[PDB]
Amino acid sequence: STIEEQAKTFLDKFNHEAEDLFYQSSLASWNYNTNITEENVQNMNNAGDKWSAFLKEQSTLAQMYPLQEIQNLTVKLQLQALQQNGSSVLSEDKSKRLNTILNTMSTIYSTGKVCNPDNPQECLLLEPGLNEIMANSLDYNERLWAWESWRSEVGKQLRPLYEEYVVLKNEMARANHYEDYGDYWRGDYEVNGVDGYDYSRGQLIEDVEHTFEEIKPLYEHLHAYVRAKLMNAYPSYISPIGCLPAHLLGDMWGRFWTNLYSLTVPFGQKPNIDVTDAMVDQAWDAQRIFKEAEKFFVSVGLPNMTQGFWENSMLTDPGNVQKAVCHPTAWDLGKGDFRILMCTKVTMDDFLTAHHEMGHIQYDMAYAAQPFLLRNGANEGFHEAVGEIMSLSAATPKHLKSIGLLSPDFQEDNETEINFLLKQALTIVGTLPFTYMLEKWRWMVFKGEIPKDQWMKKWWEMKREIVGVVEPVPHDETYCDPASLFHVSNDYSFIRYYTRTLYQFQFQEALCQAAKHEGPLHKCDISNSTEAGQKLFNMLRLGKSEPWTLALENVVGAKNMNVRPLLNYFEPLFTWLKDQNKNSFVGWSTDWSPY
Amino acid sequence: FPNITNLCPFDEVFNATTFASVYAWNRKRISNCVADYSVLYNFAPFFAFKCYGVSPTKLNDLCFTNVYADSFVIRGNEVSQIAPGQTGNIADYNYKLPDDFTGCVIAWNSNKLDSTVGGNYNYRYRLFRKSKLKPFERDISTEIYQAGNKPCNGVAGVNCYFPLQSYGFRPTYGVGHQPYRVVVLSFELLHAPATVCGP
Ligand SMILES: *[C@@H]1O[C@H](CO)[C@@H](O[C@@H]2O[C@H](CO)[C@@H](O[C@@H]3O[C@H](CO[C@H]4O[C@H](CO[C@H]5O[C@H](CO)[C@@H](O)[C@H](O)[C@@H]5O)[C@@H](O)[C@H](O[C@H]5O[C@H](CO)[C@@H](O)[C@H](O)[C@@H]5O)[C@@H]4O)[C@@H](O)[C@H](O[C@H]4O[C@H](CO)[C@@H](O)[C@H](O)[C@@H]4O)[C@@H]3O)[C@H](O)[C@H]2NC(C)=O)[C@H](O)[C@H]1NC(C)=O
Ligand SMILES: *[C@@H]1O[C@H](CO)[C@@H](O[C@@H]2O[C@H](CO)[C@@H](O[C@@H]3O[C@H](CO)[C@@H](O)[C@H](O)[C@@H]3O)[C@H](O)[C@H]2NC(C)=O)[C@H](O)[C@H]1NC(C)=O
Ligand SMILES: *[C@@H]1O[C@H](CO)[C@@H](O[C@@H]2O[C@H](CO)[C@@H](O[C@@H]3O[C@H](CO)[C@@H](O)[C@H](O)[C@@H]3O)[C@H](O)[C@H]2NC(C)=O)[C@H](O)[C@H]1NC(C)=O
Ligand SMILES: *[C@@H]1O[C@H](CO)[C@@H](O[C@@H]2O[C@H](CO)[C@@H](O[C@@H]3O[C@H](CO)[C@@H](O)[C@H](O)[C@@H]3O)[C@H](O)[C@H]2NC(C)=O)[C@H](O)[C@H]1NC(C)=O
Ligand SMILES: *[C@@H]1O[C@H](CO)[C@@H](O[C@@H]2O[C@H](CO)[C@@H](O)[C@H](O)[C@H]2NC(C)=O)[C@H](O)[C@H]1NC(C)=O
Ligand SMILES: *[C@@H]1O[C@H](CO)[C@@H](O)[C@H](O)[C@H]1NC(C)=O
Ligand SMILES: [Zn+2]
Repeated sequence: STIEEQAKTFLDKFNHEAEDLFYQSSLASWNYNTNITEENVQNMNNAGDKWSAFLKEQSTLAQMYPLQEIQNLTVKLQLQALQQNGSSVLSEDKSKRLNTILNTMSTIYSTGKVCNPDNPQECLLLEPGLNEIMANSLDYNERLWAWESWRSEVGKQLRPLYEEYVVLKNEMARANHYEDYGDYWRGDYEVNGVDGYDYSRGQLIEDVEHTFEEIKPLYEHLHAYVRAKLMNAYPSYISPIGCLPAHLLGDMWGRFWTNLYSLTVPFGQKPNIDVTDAMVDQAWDAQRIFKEAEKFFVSVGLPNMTQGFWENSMLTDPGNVQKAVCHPTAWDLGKGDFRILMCTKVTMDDFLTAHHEMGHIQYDMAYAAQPFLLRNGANEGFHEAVGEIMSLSAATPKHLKSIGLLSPDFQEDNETEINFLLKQALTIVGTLPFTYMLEKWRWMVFKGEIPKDQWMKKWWEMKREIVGVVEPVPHDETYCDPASLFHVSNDYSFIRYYTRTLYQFQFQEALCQAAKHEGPLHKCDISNSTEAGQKLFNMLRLGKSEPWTLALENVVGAKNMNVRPLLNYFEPLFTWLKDQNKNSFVGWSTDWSPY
Repeated sequence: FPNITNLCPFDEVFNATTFASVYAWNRKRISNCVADYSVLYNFAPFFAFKCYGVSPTKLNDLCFTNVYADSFVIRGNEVSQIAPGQTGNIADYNYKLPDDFTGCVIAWNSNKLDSTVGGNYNYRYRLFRKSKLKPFERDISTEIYQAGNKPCNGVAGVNCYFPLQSYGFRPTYGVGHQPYRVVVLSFELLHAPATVCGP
């Protein structure tokens, strides 16, 4: 027996045990997220302990086979991935404490409630109640109340937990030989051992910081434009030179400016609206939303959703019978079990998010053909971008006209295209400075750069500086405002949403060449192009078997992320925004704040 | 003893409340009875009824010296291997059909029957064997497969694996991983009086 044949037989026996334990751990985690109870916590803990003790022994056994004599590469890849920096050996006592911190922060975010000061019985959760106020209200006082109440009652609850969260997440990362937990998350993009296609953890910080500096001009102009239209909506609350108040931004944290569209449409009255109203008028259902998203993926040659997907997903708020984590997520449990968890409302926001989450699932199904150890996205940015290149096509008025949400005779003049490009900018461009700053603060907090006594002095120093957004109420260090976001309190890396935003326009550009689209990128709709889906699928099927640099270079022609296609997409709006800010100021100073 | 004909016990095989593991597959010899293959229908939706070398529509007019019904449970995406000229974990190590197989393969989804929330580990299959199975051969040996070059001495360990693998069927699995009950009818014509006939 050669060492290779023994490694193959080891990987075979490994895959059959690993898939069964991963499924139990996955299903236990699903039960907790759809239904938050103390019993479902300890089931998740026990299934997670069994799963890590399995990797503890397997990653040790895999050392018995030297890579330098495995001629079959795909065997080499599974072996490398099994011994690679995933030990997560913590002491039993410190492993149990980090879980309690994680589970508590997870429970507080989804079950945290602000209650009436005069009536403790009537309360608002974040998901059904406060999100509706932060997405649809127009009262300055009401938005301010919801913004502060959530950060004062739930935010302060998460502050001590998050401090011990970083001291344990950093201790885990160092035992796996990373500089900090931030370097650990960055290792997702790491590639080495492949000449010319390598990529370091440090190279992401340079590439994010330099690509973002090329983004600064486009965002600064949209910022000034939104500022003026917001000056009309609110009488004396905003000056032409200061930052934008954080509680007027379209959602709880200002992560997207999409709900600001109703106040900022360039040509709002005369061009027909491009938004939710017709869904409600046509009595659309949460099922119709996903059936339409499923219809889109099928139209490019991708499969339908499984029968189990419809039986096992939670696609609406379950109600008060169980406490669920309502934030939209996509789940690959293995064994052909695919589910989406989402508390879907009937909005154009939810319509496009359905395409996003189904993009995850389609990626999961495509690379299900890989060996177990290679079933993942090329990187986190790839995974969070697949649904977005479909959202780009589904959001275009050409597609909305063909699926019945716009008039059967739609006038696509010069003006309606600027409406489209602005709303596209409110979402895609608006989330870029929000994303970069939040993750940079985490990296700077994970690294020894931001001390305990000034965790919020720097978070808002970076909001005003980088994002152009200011705190309406002064927050001392009892507050933990970043942890009031789902991804921060639920232990999710956030730079995934920055790299994917460059990746999508790169992919969309290549896919619109595959579909032979003729004009600028923003008129492109790949709906019925089975050839375009073929190019996409040939990469999705790869998983982590190739480095993301090569998978990216074999579809777009660039071994790295790039800002060119994103800026070509928004060029008509870029030169249009210039014309609108003629007697306005583009930029801001940090020296202004309400209180 | 009187001259009276039995009705072929196809219900004993197709309607068993528990099927065998594919590594230890059951075989029932059908003989000296009147077979009515017309009752073999209404299985789980989109079942497979795959015959080779004999027409199932003419089956109620044929006679054979013997009929053999082999039964077992397998994974969904393994069903295609129960046919002549096939390779894979099942056709190589668990159940093999020959090239000249004359018979039928009925396989239907048994997720409601054989899956369990806690996982059904009772159904197993052979994952390692020293060589391929000859057609219609059965191996039930629990001997430790020696992958490495050190002897195992009957103890599972490094490079020494227990040769059987449990499926662990759960109802929430996808169809490719769901259990399928399988019955393999083999129609045998020898130089002998044919004792299994249709109506
Ligand atoms: C690196 O190593 C790997 C593994 O060591 C190697 O991949 C193997 O390549 C050999 C080629 O000789 C494959 O063997 C052939 O398989 C043919 C049928 O393929 C199908 O069935 C395979 C096994 O059946 C499994 O399928 C069911 C579900 O379908 C599953 O539940 C069970 O696991 C069951 O055992 C299956 O692995 C295979 O899928 C692989 O191959 C496809 C094809 O490209 C690929 O797309 C997949 O992603 C996947 O990698 C497929 O589903 C079979 O027809 C053929 O038979 C010939 O040989 C036999 C024996 O000599 C003869 O008897 C017969 O007459 C034919 O001549 C042959 O057996 C093997 O399946 C691969 N295994 C794996 C895990 O991929 C790579 O090639 C190596 N890389 C390099 C560069 O060398
Ligand atoms: C939401 O999650 C809770 C978990 O706290 C679910 O309740 C528990 O579900 C388990 C799993 O079926 C059940 O436990 C059962 O307990 C009984 C009595 O002790 C016994 O027959 C078994 O020991 C069995 O495991 C039971 O339904 C329940 N256990 C409790 C409440 O102690 C609940 O079902 C979930 N809700 C939904 C809608 O899924
Ligand atoms: C992708 O391809 C599908 C199928 O070819 C396209 O759907 C088709 O859309 C046209 C135009 O709406 C339908 O034709 C006519 O539509 C009117 C609606 O006013 C109605 O009277 C009839 O339905 C009539 O046929 C056509 O029926 C419809 N086909 C199907 C199968 O639904 C779709 O528009 C294409 N999408 C893109 C973006 O190209
Ligand atoms: C395994 O058990 C099932 C359940 O008893 C057997 O299915 C039954 O077989 C009989 C005999 O052909 C059939 O009954 C039919 O009922 C319909 C009305 O539903 C009637 O119009 C027909 O004339 C006939 O009497 C039917 O397939 C089924 N009856 C049920 C499920 O109620 C099956 O035959 C057994 N398998 C074997 C191999 O014996
Ligand atoms: C994807 O699923 C849809 C339905 O979910 C399929 O459309 C159905 O196809 C069946 C059989 O082909 C027929 O009853 C009708 O044509 C459709 N029914 C309904 C209710 O829409 C569609 O064919 C599937 N496509 C793929 C590629 O799997
Ligand atoms: C409308 O068209 C005119 C000329 O046809 C052009 O000057 C103007 O920029 C267009 N407006 C928009 C919003 O595209
Ligand atoms: Zn996502």
